[PDB]
Amino acid sequence: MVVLDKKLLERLTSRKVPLEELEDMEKRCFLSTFTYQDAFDLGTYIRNAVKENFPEKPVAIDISLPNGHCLFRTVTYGGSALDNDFWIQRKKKTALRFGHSSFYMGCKKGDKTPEEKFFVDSKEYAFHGGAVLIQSERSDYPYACLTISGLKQEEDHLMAVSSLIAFANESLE
Amino acid sequence: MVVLDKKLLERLTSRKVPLEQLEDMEKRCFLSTFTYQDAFDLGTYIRNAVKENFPEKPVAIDISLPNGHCLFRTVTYGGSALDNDFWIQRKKKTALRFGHSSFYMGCKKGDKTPEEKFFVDSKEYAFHGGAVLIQSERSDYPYACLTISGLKQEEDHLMAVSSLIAFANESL
Amino acid sequence: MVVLDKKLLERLTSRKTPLEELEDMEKRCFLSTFTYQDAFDLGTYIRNAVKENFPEKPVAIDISLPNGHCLFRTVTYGGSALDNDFWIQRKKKTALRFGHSSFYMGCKKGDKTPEEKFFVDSKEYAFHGGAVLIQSERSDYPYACLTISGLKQEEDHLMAVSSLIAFANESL
Amino acid sequence: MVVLDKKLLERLTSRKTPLEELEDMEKRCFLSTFTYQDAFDLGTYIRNAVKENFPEKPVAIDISLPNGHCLFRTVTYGGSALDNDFWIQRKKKTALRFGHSSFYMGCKKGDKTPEEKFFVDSKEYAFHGGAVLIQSERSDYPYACLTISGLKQEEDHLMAVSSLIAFANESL
Amino acid sequence: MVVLDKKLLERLTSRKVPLEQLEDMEKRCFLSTFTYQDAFDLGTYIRNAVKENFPEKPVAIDISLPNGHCLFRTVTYGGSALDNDFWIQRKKKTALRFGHSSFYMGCKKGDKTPEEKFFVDSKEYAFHGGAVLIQSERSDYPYACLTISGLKQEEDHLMAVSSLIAFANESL
Amino acid sequence: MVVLDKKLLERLTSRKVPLEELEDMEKKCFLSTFTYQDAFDLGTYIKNAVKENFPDKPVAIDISLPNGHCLFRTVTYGGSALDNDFWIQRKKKTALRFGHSSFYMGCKKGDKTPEEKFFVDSKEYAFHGGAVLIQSERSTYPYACLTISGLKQEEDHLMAVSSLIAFANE
Amino acid sequence: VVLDKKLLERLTSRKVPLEELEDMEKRCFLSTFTYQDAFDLGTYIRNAVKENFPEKPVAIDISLPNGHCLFRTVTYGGSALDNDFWIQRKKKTALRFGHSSFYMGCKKGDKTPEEKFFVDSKEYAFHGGAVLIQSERSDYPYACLTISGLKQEEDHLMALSSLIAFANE
Amino acid sequence: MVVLDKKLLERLTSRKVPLEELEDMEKRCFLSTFTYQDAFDLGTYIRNAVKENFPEKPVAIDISLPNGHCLFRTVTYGGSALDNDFWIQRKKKTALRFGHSSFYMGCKKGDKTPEEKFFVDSKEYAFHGGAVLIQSERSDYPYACLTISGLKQEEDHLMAVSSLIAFANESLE
Amino acid sequence: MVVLDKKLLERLTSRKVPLEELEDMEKKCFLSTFTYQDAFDLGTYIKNAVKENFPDKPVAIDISLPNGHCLFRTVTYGGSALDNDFWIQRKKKTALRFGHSSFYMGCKKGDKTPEEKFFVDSKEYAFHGGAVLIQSERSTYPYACLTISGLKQEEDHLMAVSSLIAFANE
Amino acid sequence: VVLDKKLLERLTSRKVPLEELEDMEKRCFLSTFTYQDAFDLGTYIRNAVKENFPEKPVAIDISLPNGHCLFRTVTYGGSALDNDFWIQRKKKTALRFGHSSFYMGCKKGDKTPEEKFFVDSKEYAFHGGAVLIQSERSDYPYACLTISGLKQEEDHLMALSSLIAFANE
Repeated sequence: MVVLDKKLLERLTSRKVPLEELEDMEKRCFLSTFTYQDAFDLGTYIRNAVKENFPEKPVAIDISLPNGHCLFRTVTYGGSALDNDFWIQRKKKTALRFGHSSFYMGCKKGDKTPEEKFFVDSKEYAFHGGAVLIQSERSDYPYACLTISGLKQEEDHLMAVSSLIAFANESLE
Repeated sequence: MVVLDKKLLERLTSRKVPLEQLEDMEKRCFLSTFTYQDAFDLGTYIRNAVKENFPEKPVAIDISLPNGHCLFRTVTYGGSALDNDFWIQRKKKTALRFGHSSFYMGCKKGDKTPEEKFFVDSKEYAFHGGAVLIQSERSDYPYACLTISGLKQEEDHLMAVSSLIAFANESL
Repeated sequence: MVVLDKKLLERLTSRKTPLEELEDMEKRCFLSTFTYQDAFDLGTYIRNAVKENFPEKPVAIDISLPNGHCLFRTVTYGGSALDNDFWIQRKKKTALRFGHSSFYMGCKKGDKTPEEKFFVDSKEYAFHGGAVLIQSERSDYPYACLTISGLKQEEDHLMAVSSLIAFANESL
Repeated sequence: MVVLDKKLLERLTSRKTPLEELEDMEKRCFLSTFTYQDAFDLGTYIRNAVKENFPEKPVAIDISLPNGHCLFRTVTYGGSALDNDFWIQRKKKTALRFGHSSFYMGCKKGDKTPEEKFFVDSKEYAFHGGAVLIQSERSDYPYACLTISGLKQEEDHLMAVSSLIAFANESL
Repeated sequence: MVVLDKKLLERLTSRKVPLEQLEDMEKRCFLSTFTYQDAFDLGTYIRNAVKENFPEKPVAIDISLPNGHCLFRTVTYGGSALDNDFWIQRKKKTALRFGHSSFYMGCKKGDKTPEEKFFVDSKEYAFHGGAVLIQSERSDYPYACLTISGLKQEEDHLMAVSSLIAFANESL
Repeated sequence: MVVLDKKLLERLTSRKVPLEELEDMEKKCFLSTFTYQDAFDLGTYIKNAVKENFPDKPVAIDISLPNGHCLFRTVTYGGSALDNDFWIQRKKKTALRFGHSSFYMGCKKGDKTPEEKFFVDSKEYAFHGGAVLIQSERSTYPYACLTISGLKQEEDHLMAVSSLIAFANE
Repeated sequence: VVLDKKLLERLTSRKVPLEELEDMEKRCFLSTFTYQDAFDLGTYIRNAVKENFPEKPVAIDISLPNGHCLFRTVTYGGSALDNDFWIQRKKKTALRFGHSSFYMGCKKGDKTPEEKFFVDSKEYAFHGGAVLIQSERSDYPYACLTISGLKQEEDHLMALSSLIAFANE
Repeated sequence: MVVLDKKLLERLTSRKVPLEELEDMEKRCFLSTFTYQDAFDLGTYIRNAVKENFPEKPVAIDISLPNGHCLFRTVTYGGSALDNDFWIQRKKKTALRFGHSSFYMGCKKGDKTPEEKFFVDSKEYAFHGGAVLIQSERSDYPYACLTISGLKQEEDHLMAVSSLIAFANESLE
Repeated sequence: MVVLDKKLLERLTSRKVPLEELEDMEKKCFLSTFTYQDAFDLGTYIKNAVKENFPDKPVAIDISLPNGHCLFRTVTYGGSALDNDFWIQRKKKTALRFGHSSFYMGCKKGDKTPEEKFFVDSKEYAFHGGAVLIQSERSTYPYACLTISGLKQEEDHLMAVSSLIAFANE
Repeated sequence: VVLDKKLLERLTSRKVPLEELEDMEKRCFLSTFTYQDAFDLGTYIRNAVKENFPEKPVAIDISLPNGHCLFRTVTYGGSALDNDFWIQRKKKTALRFGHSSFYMGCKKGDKTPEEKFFVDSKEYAFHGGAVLIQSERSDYPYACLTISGLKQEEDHLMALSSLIAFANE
């Protein structure tokens, strides 16, 4: 069970969550162990949560390692399409490269475009919301990347972070 | 529940099995529906299957549309890796292009290089087995392609065909 | 022997038709039974249609699978050129990557460049009407794509959509 | 409603037909008046022909200009795949670059690799029968190309050649 | 003997001339034959023409098939250069693709970038004039393309159309 | 602090590749924590280590992360060249791409890499030794990759294996 | 090693003219440059950056003009692959153009690297932090030194200082 | 009027014209002036000669500068095809790159292939006969390259050289 | 031996680009013979020349042939960089591709090269000065190309023009 | 400068072992390397090659490890663009691998540059004639010197000698 804070959303949708706050949310998403089964569980957990909060809306979910090995992929409602896979690669590439969520990086972009800010092709990179690194307690560097696509940007980002914290907080057992 | 005919596996392993036989199995793997949910059901079904039959073998499972859109992906156990992804892409590519299992296609060709017989890169197309198209009842053209990787090629292929036909065989 | 609602064609040209209504029309373009023969019937059928409603106009008509395999291609009158082939590629490539027709996607774009909104090379992808997905009843995913080029963008779209829906009543 | 000389088809398969005789046959494949409508008539005509002489065989049939613009494409039966599209490309690309059919050029090659004799990427160019230039009376240079794929190489060639010559008598 | 209507040139220069006018001239440039010799005759004819009308202007003249095969090339005077070749390739490319003079195509589009209106590179396609297709009497599709370079674009185009029609106008 | 086992080096240097053993050696190389400081402490540790054992021979040490981010790079004497960069890159990519070390994978083949066995281009992927994955007690996937270049491939590998297991314990 | 806050602001304000920059830059050189020199140089810059910038992830690189990499390290957590891209893009500028990244950024002024200098922005950075290590007895650089993660002017000044400060041995 | 020495041919066709002899033929092909008109004249001269010696055989003739600017191109009998243009570029590239005729270089190849002898792609290069540099009295470096394609290799090479010497020897006026 | 004409340099350095004059200056640069020795004598001649006039400034001189074969290359002081290679390459390609010098062509444009005026990529082709075609009394096409880099573009061009006409006469 | 015909045959016969090669090679170095040094070196090698090889077109190149070209010339008529390709392909080997082209050719033995060393033959030559100019006071080369057109072993030996012979000034 995952609930999206609605005032945190819309305070995202309307901008003006400070970067240092965003980074604080992100750094809260970390896991103790990361196991092939962990990836499956978390992936399905997110899939269920998205189906719950957003019925009838198609969403693609991805968990991949920093080298690209894909562990989990699903599609939630089936209005999805190949373009989802492009967003997934594109957001994921940003998150893995810069070490922050792809929402955060869009925020640090503001206006001014990926090309002239970070000197990267925007066909390759995607500064919209859905990518969030899966952090590791004890590793200083991410286990993997979690990526959501097909909701409004702020939702993709908040679903990832929320699910990632909710999940991590059920290993309170 | 999916059990592999041990007879058929050893046959396949020895390349004992004629193309018209191959195609006949493959022509049997078909669904009347294929929704986004069918995808997820089918993928976890196989995931269970591979893990019951081959515990402690890391195996990669894909379901994609012919256009490349990935509906489902999973890893069956620890010790999977990149190059499971390459193999999945390379098998799938061969299967969707040629209209038969990547395994059938390896049966065809045998001992000639891919570059020689089909005029293809082989860094690009894989001719080992494990990629089985998902056929549609109402259409001459496949719904999707199911691709397994990480077992022996005859097993990646068998697991594919068996569980695909097993899954198809559950309906009311 | 099909008819284009002059009012509708106009309701498109001024972009007065909301997305959910475009999807309405589109979702209704689907067939039971897609085969090689349905492809050819549909193509001949649209060929004739366009020729009867647009007699001196050089139109290109294509039917292709989501993996790009081409079932049907023709030109209607004598003024077609290689550029049509590019338009068909570009239009079809959009319809398949995105859930919807190239016209629907043209609309979702507005005055922003494809590069800017959807982040694609516009040399690679078209946003102009005339590519329409052929839906499967009970599959969630399209059988194939239908693409028309050389009429006015709103006419390309509507001839495609009208033809599928009309062809769909070929039920005997 | 056309007929393949069983003896001739055999005289091809064993390569007993000298080049100048292949050119003989070929030089005789030509039309007065090439239009959009002749393209479609020729394509439908060959479609029917192949279907009547090869009923369960999945054949792809193409007509394209020398600049690549495609006038006609179809598949005959239900087993065609993207690989056919590649064969058509590759066969057609040879016929156009070189003065002659892809079969004629296959013959001129023998056991040498295309890379070795003609110095081309065989992934790019086919030497297998089934691409035949549509000649112009009084032009020195072909109207367009005709390509057939999916029969046996010698059958692909001969159906194309037989069809052009036979179609050519459509004179009224 | 080829004289340019000085009226028509100044018109063209001022973009005074409607597309249907343009196409009408262009539709008139056609041969009943086009042999290898026709090519050489036509090319030297133009070569003479450009050099009588524009002495001491270096001008490049091409005749190629739509497939890229060069039948004829010459340089009319000293001070020609590479980039005459680029211009020739770029004009020819536009013309063969779009089915009209490279000049017509520049009339169409005017003030929009090529990338904007036709979705093309423009390092690749040129929209200045001077490339005129050579039409065939018996065919909807062009024999070849004639391309001139090194004058004012309206002249490269005019010289092209005039001498093409003049040449066509000599027969017994 | 870390010492080679010349006997095992012998077994490596010819035939004893049983791969259960090579795997068992590799699964044995892991850290409980991985930090920026950890990567510098280890890279330094291995520098000193090869400078003791192989005093006069130029050798390159690198630790990077599965996504290619390079945390540490050094070299132990003059006469190292750009070709070391290519070796590191090349054998790292192998180790990162397959589940295993380079040299485990080299052992797993007596054939052409460029499309006999694994269908990858040899120019891109190196099947000699020197790349070893740093593992994670808590994860079934690796922290980073350690790669050494410029000794014999067996020695490149063993130093990597030995120094990792060493650094781990003490 | 500590950065002169006046200089650093002068850099930031872009009131330090090219000849001065050149002068500071021309001043960074060595008598010996060896495999060990490089280590000595690299480490020494590392704790320096740790000292002056305790919270900040920073990647430090010493490479030869042919690309062969002698030293690489990161000073703290929070480093990413984009650091590597900056090291490449800044260093490429210095080795190609004969001055520091910072220098060329000044010389660039408001214009785009494509329009001035005619190069790809994606491939060539002008932010400073790359500073050519120089040789006495030679007209041409030993190697390049590159620092990234400190924003712009302190990337450059930390580099230049610790080169001079190392050069007095 | 150009006559192909038949014993020189066939002593070409069968190999065993020494390289140093070939080079001697080649160095005989040079011009005093090279003018746009010269290119046209020589190009047509060759075209006529080929039509004479080889009626009914299609041959493509090319004269280009070392930077690639094409001055003359024709096609003799019209059985020609695009593949001619490929041979023309390919042979021409060899001649211009190595400074000898493309026949000579095929001879210096012998067996053993362009790839492992000269480290060049043979799709790009073409060590068959028809390319011959147009030399300059006083320039030490070629005016241009002359290229013939579509006869037997030795013929392409001998037609070029013969025509190039015949032509140069009519400026004996 | 060769001296600049600071007055013409003035006319160049701003407005006097009439192009008939620039062409007339260029047609004037030719040699009656061109040899391997000629190319070395000239390259040396120009080295000395700029070392006199512009004593302390780094400058690169190159003569190559229309097909890109490089006969002579030098540089006149320290502080020349790889970027000089790119300039030489870039402005040579322009001069070799169009009928004219770079700077004649630069004058012929107040617009974007990369596809406003000439449709070529600026990264590939340089429209500043310093490239001048060496001509041939006997041919309507050029022997080779002379290109100088590292002064102001006007000076790069004039040195090239002046030294060529000089070398020609004496 | 004149080539020892015994040595040259030893090179040709491939009886000179790597450590020896290294030794000759390690022996070629300089105290100063400047823009003028490079000219002095380059010209000096040119007449040398003219002397020992009066009929033979030969291209001589001095380049920095980043590719920046200080000296280029040809010694006679009969040069071609393929000389330039050899200069590139040989020099690329030397700068990448830390030894001479000739050296690496020996170390290559009968195997293909693809199968040993894992590189493109089209991009990397092993024929010798490229010889790294070395620095005293440094572990890493000043620049590369490359000679082409003399076949194989005399390309290499002319290079090595005239480096040593120049190094005694």
